[PDB]
Amino acid sequence: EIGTGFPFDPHYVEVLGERMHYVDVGPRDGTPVLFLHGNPTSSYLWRNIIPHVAPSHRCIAPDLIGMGKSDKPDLDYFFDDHVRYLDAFIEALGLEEVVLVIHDWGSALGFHWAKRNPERVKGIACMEFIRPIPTWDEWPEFARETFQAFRTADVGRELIIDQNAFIEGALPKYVVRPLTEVEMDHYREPFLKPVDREPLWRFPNELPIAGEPANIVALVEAYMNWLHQSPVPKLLFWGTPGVLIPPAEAARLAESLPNCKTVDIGPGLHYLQEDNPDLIGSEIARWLPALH
Ligand SMILES: [Cl-]
Ligand SMILES: [Cl-]
Ligand SMILES: [Cl-]
Ligand SMILES: [Cl-]
Ligand SMILES: [Mg+2]
Ligand SMILES: [Mg+2]
Repeated sequence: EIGTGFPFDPHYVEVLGERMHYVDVGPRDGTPVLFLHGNPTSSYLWRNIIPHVAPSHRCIAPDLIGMGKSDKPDLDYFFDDHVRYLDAFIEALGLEEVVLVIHDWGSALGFHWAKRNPERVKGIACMEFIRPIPTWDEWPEFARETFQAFRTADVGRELIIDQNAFIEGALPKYVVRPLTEVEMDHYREPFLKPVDREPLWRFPNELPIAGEPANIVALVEAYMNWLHQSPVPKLLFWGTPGVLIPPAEAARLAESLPNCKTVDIGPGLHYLQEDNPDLIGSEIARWLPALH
């Protein structure tokens, strides 16, 4: 069975007046591997991947502001909020060079950080990452009505805030295998209080779909252009049918992105880490020393 435990000691750092939680395991020095979750997850998402990497490399996995075990400031939780807190987290830990391992909004954060700090990114492993979705036509049908409703005034907050639809609905609907109740309870814990679900609602409203919001579309286009022109080593995991990165997109990217390896994980929708963590972890571990 895929592991349900979270056997990592909590670490905390004060960031912009707020405490942020992170995992910090493996060697205490050397290039760290920075794992960035997205919506509506936490460092828990990486629990079965980190043990493959920690034998060789320091592993750092923060909980984004307002998520996981991190503090809950009264923010609007726009992408720019997350940018500010993650930038300040990285500086608070004194990180210099990093390897990024990124997913969903963690990928938007990671790629955006890399474009702005290109000399400090030694490699990027990514999966089910955020790219511009030019039309609803390209958003897979099985999840389209949901995300459209998430992005609709009043309806979206009833679903995500009042009814916890991101946790109880979208999350398990984006894993091919069934999540267990222990796993669901780990994902539920930060969000037992409805008001605390603001990040979960703002995130889908930030997705670059059909040209809006235009500032996020621009930001994401900018880092995708950066990624097409960067020689940084890249490792792209993909599943079938996928969500953000369908198989045909993964194959196009394998050709268009420089120095890119693609790994097929088999069945997968969005949270690929919950369907095939062993292959993702073992392949990252095999790939890291090649960043040499
Ligand atoms: Cl596992
Ligand atoms: Cl546990
Ligand atoms: Cl609203
Ligand atoms: Cl398959
Ligand atoms: Mg404070
Ligand atoms: Mg809207």
